[PDB]
Amino acid sequence: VLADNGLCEPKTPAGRRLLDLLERYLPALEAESRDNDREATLPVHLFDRMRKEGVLGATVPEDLGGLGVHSLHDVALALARIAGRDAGVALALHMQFSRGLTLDFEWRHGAPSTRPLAEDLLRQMGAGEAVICGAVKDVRGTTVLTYRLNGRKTLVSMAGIATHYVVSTRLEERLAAPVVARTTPGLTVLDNWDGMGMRSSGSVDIVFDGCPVDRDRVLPRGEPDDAALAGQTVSSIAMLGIYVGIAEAARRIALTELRRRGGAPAGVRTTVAEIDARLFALHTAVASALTTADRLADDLSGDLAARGRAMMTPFQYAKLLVNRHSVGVVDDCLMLVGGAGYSNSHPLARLYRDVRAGGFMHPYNFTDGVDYLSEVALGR
Amino acid sequence: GVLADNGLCEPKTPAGRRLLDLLERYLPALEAESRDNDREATLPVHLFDRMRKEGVLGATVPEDLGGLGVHSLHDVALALARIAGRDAGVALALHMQFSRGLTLDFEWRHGAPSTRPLAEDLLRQMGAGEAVICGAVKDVRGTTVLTRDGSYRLNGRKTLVSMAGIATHYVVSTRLEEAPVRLAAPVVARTTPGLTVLDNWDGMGMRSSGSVDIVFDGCPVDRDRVLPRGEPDDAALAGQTVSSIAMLGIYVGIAEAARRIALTELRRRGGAPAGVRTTVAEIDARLFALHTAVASALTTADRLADDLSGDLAARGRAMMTPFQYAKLLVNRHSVGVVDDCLMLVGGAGYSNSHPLARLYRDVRAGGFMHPYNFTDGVDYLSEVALGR
Amino acid sequence: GVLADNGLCEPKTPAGRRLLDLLERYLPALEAESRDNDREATLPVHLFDRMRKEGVLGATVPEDLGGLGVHSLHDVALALARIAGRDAGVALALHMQFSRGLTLDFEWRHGAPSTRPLAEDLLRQMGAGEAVICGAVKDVRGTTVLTRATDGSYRLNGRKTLVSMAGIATHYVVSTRLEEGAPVRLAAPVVARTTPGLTVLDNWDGMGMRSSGSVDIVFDGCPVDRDRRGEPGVRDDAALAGQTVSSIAMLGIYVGIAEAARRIALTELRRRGGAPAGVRTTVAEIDARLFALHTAVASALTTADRLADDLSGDLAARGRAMMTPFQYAKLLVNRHSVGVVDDCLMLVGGAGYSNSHPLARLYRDVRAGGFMHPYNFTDGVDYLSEVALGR
Amino acid sequence: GVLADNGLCEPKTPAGRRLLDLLERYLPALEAESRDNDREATLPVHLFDRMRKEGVLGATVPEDLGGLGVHSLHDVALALARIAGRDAGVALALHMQFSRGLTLDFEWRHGAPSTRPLAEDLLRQMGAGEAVICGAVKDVRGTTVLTRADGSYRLNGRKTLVSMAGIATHYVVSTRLEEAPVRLAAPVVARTTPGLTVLDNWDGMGMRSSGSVDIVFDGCPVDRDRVLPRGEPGVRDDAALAGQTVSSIAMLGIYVGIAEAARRIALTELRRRGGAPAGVRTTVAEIDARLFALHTAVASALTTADRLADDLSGDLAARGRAMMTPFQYAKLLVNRHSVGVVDDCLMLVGGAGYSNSHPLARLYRDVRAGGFMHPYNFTDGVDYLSEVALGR
Ligand SMILES: Cc1cn([C@H]2C[C@H](O)[C@@H](COP(=O)(O)OP(=O)(O)O)O2)c(=O)[nH]c1=O
Ligand SMILES: Cc1cn([C@H]2C[C@H](O)[C@@H](COP(=O)(O)OP(=O)(O)O)O2)c(=O)[nH]c1=O
Ligand SMILES: Cc1cn([C@H]2C[C@H](O)[C@@H](COP(=O)(O)OP(=O)(O)O)O2)c(=O)[nH]c1=O
Ligand SMILES: Cc1cn([C@H]2C[C@H](O)[C@@H](COP(=O)(O)OP(=O)(O)O)O2)c(=O)[nH]c1=O
Repeated sequence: VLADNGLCEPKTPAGRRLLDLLERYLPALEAESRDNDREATLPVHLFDRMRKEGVLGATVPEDLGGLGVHSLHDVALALARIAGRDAGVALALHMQFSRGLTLDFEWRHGAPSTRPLAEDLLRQMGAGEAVICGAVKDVRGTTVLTYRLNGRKTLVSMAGIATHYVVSTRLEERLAAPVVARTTPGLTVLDNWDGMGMRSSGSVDIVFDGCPVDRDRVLPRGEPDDAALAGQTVSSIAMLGIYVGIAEAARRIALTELRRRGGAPAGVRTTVAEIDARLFALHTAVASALTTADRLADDLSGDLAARGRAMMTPFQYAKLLVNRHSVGVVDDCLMLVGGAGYSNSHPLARLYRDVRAGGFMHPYNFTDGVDYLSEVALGR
Repeated sequence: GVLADNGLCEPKTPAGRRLLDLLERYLPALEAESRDNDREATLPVHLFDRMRKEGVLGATVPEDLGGLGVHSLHDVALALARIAGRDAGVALALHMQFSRGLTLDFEWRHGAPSTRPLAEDLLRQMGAGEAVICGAVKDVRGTTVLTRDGSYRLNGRKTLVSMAGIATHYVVSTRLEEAPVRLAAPVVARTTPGLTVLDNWDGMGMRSSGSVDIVFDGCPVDRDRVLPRGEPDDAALAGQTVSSIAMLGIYVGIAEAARRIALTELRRRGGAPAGVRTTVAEIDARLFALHTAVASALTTADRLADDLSGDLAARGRAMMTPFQYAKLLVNRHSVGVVDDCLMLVGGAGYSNSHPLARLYRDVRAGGFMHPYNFTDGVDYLSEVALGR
Repeated sequence: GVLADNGLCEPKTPAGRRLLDLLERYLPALEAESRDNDREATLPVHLFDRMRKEGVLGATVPEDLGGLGVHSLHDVALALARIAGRDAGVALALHMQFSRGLTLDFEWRHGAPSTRPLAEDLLRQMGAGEAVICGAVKDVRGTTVLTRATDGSYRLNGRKTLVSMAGIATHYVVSTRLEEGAPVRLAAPVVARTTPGLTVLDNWDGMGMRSSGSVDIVFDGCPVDRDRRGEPGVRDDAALAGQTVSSIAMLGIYVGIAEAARRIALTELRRRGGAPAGVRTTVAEIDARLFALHTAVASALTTADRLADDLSGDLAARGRAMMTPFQYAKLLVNRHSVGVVDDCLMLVGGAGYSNSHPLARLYRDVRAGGFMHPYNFTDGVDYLSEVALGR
Repeated sequence: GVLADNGLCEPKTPAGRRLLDLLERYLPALEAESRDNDREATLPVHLFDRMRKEGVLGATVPEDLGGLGVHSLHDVALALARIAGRDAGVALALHMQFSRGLTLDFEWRHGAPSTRPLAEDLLRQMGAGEAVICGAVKDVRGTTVLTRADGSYRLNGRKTLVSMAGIATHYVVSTRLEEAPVRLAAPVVARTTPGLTVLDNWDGMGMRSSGSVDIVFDGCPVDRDRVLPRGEPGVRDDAALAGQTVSSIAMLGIYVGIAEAARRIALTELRRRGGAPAGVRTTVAEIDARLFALHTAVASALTTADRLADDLSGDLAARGRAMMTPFQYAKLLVNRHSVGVVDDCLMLVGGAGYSNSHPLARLYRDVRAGGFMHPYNFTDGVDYLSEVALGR
């Protein structure tokens, strides 16, 4: 299902390298796809190959040793290709990819003081040396920096083989994101990921129990604000490519199956057109919103608040559309293929479980999406 | 939960109610073993033994032949909903007993004269707890043939046979070969030589339903043990309804369960964001539609179930048509209710072990079941509307 | 049409069957006039006279007080469905008569001591074919208020809107606030056509239901004698009951409309021969939704009939018990009756887009259900969510 | 409106911008005349006269030939969106001119050698404001034939839903040609040809201002110098999908605009109305989401059409499909969601909008016309799209 202002071909030469680089892992990812789901395990042997070949440095700037992909359009594109084979992997890789871009931004436009830190991190990631995961969602109480760090985060995809965590916290005497090494004392990685889908993503819990952190590794974060919407967009929007990829994958499998099969009954034609029509909408909506985030990513010239809303609002329309239609496309695909797809090991079963992850992801889920977008529309 | 007048809320027959009362003592256990039974994808045998022994598996055996005399598809569907609200897999398995009682009963009272004694025998054994009978219907890897110097040979494979593990007999649909080709349903004992039951069940959901494969490799069958079945007719549609319609109960019960789980969760949080009110209304509206459309189709099937009196082809269409409309609605709205419940609860529901996960997964099974899936349903229903 | 076992298919009561048999002779005429009544947006008086004189408008008056004795919301809805298949705007007007029958009959048997004779009189006149009674419910241009003049007489001031069938009425039950002295209370005064200060406007221009004559009435200092209830902003759930009784049978109208759209499109499709892949899927989805509508509305009507004359339990719960099914049904009907009609029009194609085409009329008529109170979508969501959540 | 980056918000070409500015001056009158034109079902002749005399009916005529050189379907859709926000039937009528500019341009540059001088003539006449050309396409009461004698030409039949036919000076008539084997053709017939009758029978539920009347051709004399060639009947030719796109795709802007109008009216009303009940926030979010979809989806399909409009370099059957396919996904999405959005707006405003003279009533009636327009309605759309997908 081809689209023009679509998520179909890369916009930048850099991004184009990444897709070419990524081409060699597809047959592999596909090949292990089942076991990783069955066991809910991140494919480490594979992540090393890719780290060592400089995939994990994709969004790291040219100068600091990365491939210099600086386009969310292109990141999303790459995640879609992966997601079509293993979406939990895509979900894991996103953490790095986005981390590449969030860091680049701080390096150039952030607090005067924290540019060197960003630079180290970015340069490290470029060397194929750091694997970084933001750890955001607090569980059983909130997570506390006092420097000694105490707390527990949840669903940190890829923490299994991460070398450092960027950790959202409340600093106590306001807000901050200490960068904490894997090898730090009093840090634990839990083996508790039991997702219905996204299982190869290893979204495990992390415990901080009186962990050391030097001020040389603290990035500050405002106070416990519309301009922040921009960062929130930058860090999540390419995840939308994942679900588009899942949808395309379902479609391929079903079209293949239907083609070797018949024959085209009346139910089959209608549903196929329904599927391709949504797929088309998914591509154009997602690409539009990505175009917006990319255009504004590096433009701090205007009013920074309206700049924030300008990035989030489309992101949120797209997410609303994706969370509704990517699930529906997958469902209709499973329907067209039939019972064989119900078997848990079958690729559609995996895609059906995988695709349902998107709707809880923040910002925003359905409830909070409604709040935001109606407020945009109503003023009240 | 959501209330309807001609809904699936209350039993219509006193026999129906006795069953609901009997099933009540098992709900707590089904609920407790729900999770492990899901993880391991294992039928809960002990519980089946308890139910068998205590008389439940003979629920739809007429009171004269030693069963509980539930002759209502409506009340069976209702029973199935309740069970399905704690474990949809076991409901799917118990359906096999319940529908069998009813189809056998039809054969006992309305089938070919030679077939009746055999239907009587099977019914008595079910009522006595000595017969757990499954229908082996779906061919895999070739089709299944019975061949006839008088004596019978059975050769084939069947897939997705719920409860096949603890069954004592199977009723296997086949081609019969020598006349030209006729269809037939022999009753084949679990211990019949050449028969292998296969532990290959790994469904996304319905995992406790034990829907495994059976292989028949030169199995011997008696001439006095064959149930006769036409040839490869709209009058047959009636039978196709009796043996499946009650399953619509399973999904309504699933959606009822999801709705219970979510409301409890929202009542706990005492928010009421503007998305939450809209969804909850829309969920409840759909439940109301499911409840009424499914009961209506059930009521029609019960009314014609014992009425052989006009045109039999017409009678067939008249039972299958409402059945198919309700299935279509259930298959769309069941999943939709469950999805919206899951959305309302949020992330905790995506944990595979969580009850919503298990319902999200279980509820998707209905759309594949025949008669009919979406595509054949459309054909059937458009045919009934266009005459073409 | 489409065949549901507990659908809106056959009547549940003998008086119900009398009504259906009576309505037959008008079906040809309603159909014939349909296109003109629509184009002109004019209630067909000649026809209402026929029907008045032959006993129709007394359908829901009890047998004793000279009526047909129809007591079943099921059977009224059925009847409205039949009418609505030919002219929905007419069905809509008639509902005004039918519901009033039921509401008065309730008041007759169960209102306070003082009210029962007024009910009796009002029913008897309906029975004789002499009273034609309308509810004037919705305010426009401010609210409608009833006050005591300092001379002990009563004053009624305000404006009502969308009053179906008002133009040929002899009586209006007018919803007002009673303002005195005391706190504000609610009153439903009964006011004669000729009460001076009352004007029936000619201002009905709906995109559909054009034949329903839903005009405005001005109440310009209108006299009401000390003779002819509740309190505003006050949760009174037991009252939800009469609100159900007075509106639910309207759902039959939109079912009738969808059945018609279906019949029309199927006729065309058979006429057309070949059945393409989009047609089949659409036909199936149409019939399925039809199936849903028939069973959901029948279900809610059944609940209302079961409880209409049952006042034995907790009356607030009785109220909720009647409204909740009504409102599921209403939500489903307002989505799917519109849907089905659209699809019927899609199947038939360009010819149905011409304004005079019967499908254009049904496309327009069916859009009216969604606005009707109780409840439009937004209050529907508020009500049913409050029911589900407990707050 | 609701904002998308590659949405239908901004023009892409300088001619598109000049077209858009030129249109802002008619927007007030359109709006003022909106209710009358609808009630009476009358095409605003006068307003068309100003627009013709004033350069606008030749917007898509190239500059070299006297017009404004608007080459972009994206920009044409944009213009139609703007107009449709005030009066969709007027937008619908104008599209006859706009699309004719583009299609004639192609024939001028790429039709058969014998076609091009005829094309050039018609474009110059449009640019000069002397010609107003309608496509009379859809048959009613039999099919429409042009028979070739001595070599003279007679045209017999009926056309319908010829929007803007009443102020036309020429028609380009879809016909079967008989003699030589059975060809397809498009004779160019002048207003004042004998035997030609423009009826006044337009009674649409919506698009009431569009003047979509029937025409009757009764033994009409068409000269040999003036017959555009069109290929052959029944013969599947996917290259033809290119043209079929070019002459219809910009219509999609109308329903975007209509939906965007309903949204303006509803929000205004809700914002005036104060509080937000829990149903309102949700409907508002879904309205907005759907409009976001429609903008990006329609804009994508227009872009595709623009990229292929002049590039005839590969397989032309492939080119056609590459054009018709996104078109049809978009039409599918628009025919669904513009209708839904307008429904939901009308739900949000309440009973007032149910009054036939209310603007939302006009939009509700108007927006439903999209679903019937060919290519394709839903069923033909399903056939085409499933065929592209299954290869069968
Ligand atoms: C504002 C902005 C932030 N970001 C990133 C930088 C950080 O990694 C992250 C957090 O937002 P940031 O603006 O740095 O937080 P604060 O406002 O509290 O200082 O978002 C972008 O990538 N692009 C942007 O335009
Ligand atoms: C016709 C009919 C069949 N059946 C059952 C009996 C069989 O188990 C099954 C298939 O039988 P079928 O060959 O359709 O008809 P018959 O039972 O008369 O040979 O359906 C009913 O329960 N009710 C009915 O009305
Ligand atoms: C309570 C109730 C009222 N009604 C009718 C009678 C009246 O016309 C109307 C109002 O009833 P009532 O309970 O008297 O309330 P109020 O006079 O304050 O509006 O509803 C029923 O038909 N059935 C019922 O059970
Ligand atoms: C092939 C093609 C045709 N057209 C136009 C020119 C003519 O007005 C019209 C007829 O050309 P043709 O391709 O013969 O048929 P169709 O009407 O099916 O497209 O289509 C284009 O504008 N662009 C194109 O790429």
